Amino acid sequence: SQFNWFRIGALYNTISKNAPITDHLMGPLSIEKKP
Amino acid sequence: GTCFDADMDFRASLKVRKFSGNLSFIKDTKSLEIYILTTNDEKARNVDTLSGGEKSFSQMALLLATWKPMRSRIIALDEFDVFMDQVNRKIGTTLIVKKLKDIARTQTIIITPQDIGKIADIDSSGVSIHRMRDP
Amino acid sequence: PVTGDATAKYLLQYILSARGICHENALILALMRLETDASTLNTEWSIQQWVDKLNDYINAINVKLNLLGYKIIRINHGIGRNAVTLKAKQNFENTAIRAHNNDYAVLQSIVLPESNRFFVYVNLASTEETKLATRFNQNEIEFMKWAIEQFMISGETIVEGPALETSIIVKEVNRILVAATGDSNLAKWRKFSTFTVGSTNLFQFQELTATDIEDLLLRLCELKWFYRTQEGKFGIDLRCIAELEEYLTSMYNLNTCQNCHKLAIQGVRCGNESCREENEETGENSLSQIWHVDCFKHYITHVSKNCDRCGSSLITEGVYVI
Amino acid sequence: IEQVDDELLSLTAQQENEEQQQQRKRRRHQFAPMTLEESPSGYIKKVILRNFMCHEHFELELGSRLNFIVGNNGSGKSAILTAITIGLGAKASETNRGSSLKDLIREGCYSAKIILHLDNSKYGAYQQGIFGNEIIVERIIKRDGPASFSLRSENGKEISNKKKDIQTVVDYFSVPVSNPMCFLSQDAARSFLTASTSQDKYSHF
Amino acid sequence: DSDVDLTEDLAVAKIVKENPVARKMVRYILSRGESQNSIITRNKLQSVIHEAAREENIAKPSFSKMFMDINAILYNVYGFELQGLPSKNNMNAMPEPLGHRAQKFILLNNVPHSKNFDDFKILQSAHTYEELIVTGEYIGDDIASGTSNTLESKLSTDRDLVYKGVLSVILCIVFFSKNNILHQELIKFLETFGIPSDGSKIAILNITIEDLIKSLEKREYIVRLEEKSDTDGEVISYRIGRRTQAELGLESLEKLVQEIMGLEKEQTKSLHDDIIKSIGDSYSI
Amino acid sequence: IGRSKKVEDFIKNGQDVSKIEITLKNSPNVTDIEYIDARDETIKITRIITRSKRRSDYLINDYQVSESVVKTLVAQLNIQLDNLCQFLSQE
Amino acid sequence: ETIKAKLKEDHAVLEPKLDDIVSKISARFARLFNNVGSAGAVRLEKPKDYAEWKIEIMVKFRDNAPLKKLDSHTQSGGERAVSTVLYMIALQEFTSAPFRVVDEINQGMDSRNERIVHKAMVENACAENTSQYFLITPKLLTGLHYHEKMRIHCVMAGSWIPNPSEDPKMIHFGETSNYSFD
Repeated sequence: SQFNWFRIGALYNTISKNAPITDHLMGPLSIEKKP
Repeated sequence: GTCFDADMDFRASLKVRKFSGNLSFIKDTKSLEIYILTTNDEKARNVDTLSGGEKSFSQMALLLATWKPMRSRIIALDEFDVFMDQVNRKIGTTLIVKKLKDIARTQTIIITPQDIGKIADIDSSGVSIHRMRDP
Repeated sequence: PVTGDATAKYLLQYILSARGICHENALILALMRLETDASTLNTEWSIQQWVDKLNDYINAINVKLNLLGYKIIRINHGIGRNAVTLKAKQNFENTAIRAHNNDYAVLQSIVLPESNRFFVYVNLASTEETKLATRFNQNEIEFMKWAIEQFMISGETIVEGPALETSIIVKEVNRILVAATGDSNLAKWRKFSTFTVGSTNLFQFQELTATDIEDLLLRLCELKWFYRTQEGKFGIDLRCIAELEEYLTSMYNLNTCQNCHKLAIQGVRCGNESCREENEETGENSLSQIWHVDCFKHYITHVSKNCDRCGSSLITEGVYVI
Repeated sequence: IEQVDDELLSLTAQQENEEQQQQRKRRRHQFAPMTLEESPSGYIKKVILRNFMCHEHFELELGSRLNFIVGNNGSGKSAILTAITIGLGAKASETNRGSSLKDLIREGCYSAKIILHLDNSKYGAYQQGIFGNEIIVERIIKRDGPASFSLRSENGKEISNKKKDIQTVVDYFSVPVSNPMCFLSQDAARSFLTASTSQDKYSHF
Repeated sequence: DSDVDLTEDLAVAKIVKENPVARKMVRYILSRGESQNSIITRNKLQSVIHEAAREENIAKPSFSKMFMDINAILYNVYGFELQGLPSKNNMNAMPEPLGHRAQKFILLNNVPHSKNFDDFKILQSAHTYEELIVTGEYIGDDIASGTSNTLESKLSTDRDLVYKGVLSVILCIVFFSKNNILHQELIKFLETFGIPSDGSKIAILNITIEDLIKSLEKREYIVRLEEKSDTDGEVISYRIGRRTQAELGLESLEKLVQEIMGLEKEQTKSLHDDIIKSIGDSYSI
Repeated sequence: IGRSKKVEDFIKNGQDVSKIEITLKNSPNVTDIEYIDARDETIKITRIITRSKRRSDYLINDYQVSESVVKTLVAQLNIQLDNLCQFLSQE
Repeated sequence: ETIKAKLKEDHAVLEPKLDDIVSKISARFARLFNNVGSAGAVRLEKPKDYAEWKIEIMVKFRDNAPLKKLDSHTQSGGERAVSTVLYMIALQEFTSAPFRVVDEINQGMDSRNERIVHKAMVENACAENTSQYFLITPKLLTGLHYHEKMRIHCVMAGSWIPNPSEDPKMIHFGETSNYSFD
């Protein structure tokens, strides 16, 4: 725990890899019972 | 004996809404679980997996099914109109009337501010409404 | 899809990458850095039109999401004015360049000293047939439901003493009170609200052990769903109430603020003892008459300073909600 | 540990007293053949409340099976339930209606009277030869002096003035006045009907 | 060309209105390929399409048309696009992507990167990291501060960034080691960073190194080629999966490595050739 | 092998002799071998069952030997028949 | 004193070897039971008396079944068979036997435990220089997994198929590499 493990992680997944990132909220938590 | 009477009365109470359910008493979890099967589904879901009206009706039926095992000559109760909203409240009052007007061993005094005479289910005999003239 | 579409996509991706909720100043800075490479340099501009050029793009994304099945809600945080705007020396953009909050200003000098509303990416679908899980199983869902229930139950306090825990909210409340009028005698009432408070009760879960509870709670805190105060009490953040707008109103009987419809989580709530009627079970303003911090500031500085709930003196008001 | 032995001996003596009390009880039902549909005796025909809480001397003829008092809230709606619980005999703390029995008395009057008319004409009556077709239960609450009783009959002949006769009559009629669920107040009903956790339902049941 | 964008948006809205099942399929793809950041299989696509069609009682559209509609909706709303993947047996034994006849797909962004927005993101991450683990500490129940990253930061879950950094380090090790790296020497090289090799769980992630490598292999980040022998014993060789090949291109890898060693922009020449030499036989292109 | 003995089952009904041949790799670490050199890589073991003759006669690279030689070879290959770890049967 | 010194010396010589052996066999047990999704280790409990040392096997394949010694009556047949087969497999690389023989093993165990033990066998066969097992499948199982390394052999005969002796290419049963050159 001495080196920047976030700055490299910030360069990745943002500058390169063009990877979509989504929160994906806990929607199935509130599932309607459809009575 | 008490749990058997409560279970049977709860089963007979749920038939008013065309439901079919049961009570389960668990000592491992020290909890009472209500299972209700309504018209739409084919599996008895947990009572918490329902709507507000169904849960309120189940709670009222549980109240009656808890009064049942203890044979009481006289039973008295205060208002319940604030715990049930619109149509469910009418159905709950109907359940109270239907389940309590039949039994002769138990005399019930229900004190409510809501006018029962507005409910169409007043023509049934054995129900006494004493509306206070003085407000 | 040359310039405007790329900027809209970048703004939406930045909103999503921040786990839905993101600060509005960060969005403004991102829009500035996207527009400075879009059409010339845009050096001669004003923030009064920058906010509109952000809002119109936000609405353009929002209508597309709505026709797709999503929405971005500009829900205002419970804490407002400069208390939430300060953050850590405003926006971040020393032997080395590692801690420079006031440096790297956009263009010559651009700064937003006021910011209260947060943009949150939410899903309007209720049943959600398509999605059944994200990264968790049913045990974690049950633990989350139990934590939500405990947070809802803890809202009501019996008496409370003059502990006067002063970390964030009560300082802003006192500032608003002294701005309205200078009393400094009995503004700090001995009534407290614990709407978002739990330390040991969450640890009493049966299915999951203490280590699993700690790991799940830490993961949720890192995901910005449950936040901790300075004392160390867990509670629901703005993200949870922004997403579950219907879960906290249908299953649980809650009231809205002075606005048309909004979820109140913190602010001022006294209610004295005669609540509106008696409600299902809990009382003390459990049916209506709740305010935010910014809403309280707006109401107290305008006409009808006294509470409209059948009359309430300011002496008994000032209840702190944590 | 001698305290454990003392506790054991005390519990044993309590069990001995309880078994003697059980041995003392006899049969109280004679099985009059007679004739089902008709209600048994013991129900309250009428309650009259003279200078009790808010309203003045008031008559109310309760029905045999189901009663729906539509006294509006804030007009002594809960007065009837409090009066019935007090007259039939119950602990003040269990009722939780009023700070003290003194406050139940109407302001400006030193005494209040609660009179109940239990029915004995129908079957299951408790000493129908002595009490007749009705049993009258009147309780007097006075600011000065102890609360008075009489278990008078229709003719006004005060059969008793004690309280043990109250308990004997009530137990024969099987009226659980000691159980705070048979006579549900507003707060108790709210607590029961709003139960959510299965543990809360189990506890209340 | 504002009118062109407006009419394209109107056409996309008409398409999504005409095919309700397309919206649900897009939502399901955005859920699966992003929540678990895994590779979507072709076989499950037909099953979910058939199930959605039966639920909506709508005749099943052509798979190519559904794929085109999904790609158009993603590009018009989220800016994403689905690219096909080749088969792993081709490498063991300019190509236009399959798109419609590929057995696997993954969500990929298709917008050129800027020069300051990424700098802003990395600077914010560095600013938050200076106080995240200051004096060898951690946030959460360990300390009394929960909202350490202000109201909201770019750190996401405080572990996804570490996961991506470790993934980038592993990819750099595999890419530059002549496209052939052994497990033991890879562990030894990773030990230089500070990751324990005694089985103890790594910090922040709280996941053992072996489990992390297994997860990376499962997510198609690396390929466990097994050229096991006898004289020496079992041999674990790490390769580059097709997902990594699709995510990281030549220009993308050059841009990523430009800031790795901090070389000046004037000396950008003579580096792409070295990157190509280091990559060797890794890309099917 | 922990099972019932039925020699006649192996022999084809009508045929006098039933023959099994098994070939294994050979290494210079096993002694008492016939016709096969240490550097050789082939060990051929043949078992024949016949009704008329009742004896234990095996073949090593097609050379008749007593069962003792093949048994000690099996012992020197670190493989065991009686031990239940190397061989697993229903019993 | 001399007796206790000799006992301590003997115990000191004996302890590390069996300790490392037990650790290795427990690690092999865990790596073979990982596919089952269960945790188990072959522990050697060592009381003060040396003869009272016993072997404990940790079982997790069934959540209902508590951690206990292997036994047929309490546990299901298929899970027990899978556990003992994996225990046999663990003690193979250490042994110098060229191969191991298992009979009446692929016969169905619930079609689920048998599936997972076939998966374990596939994983073991993935490693090179492994022992050859002569597998027996009295009962056919639907959807059997066939690894590329292993090859299936069939001995069944068909009415339309000519006699094996008269047909030159029918002498080989369940073999495909024979037809191809080299």
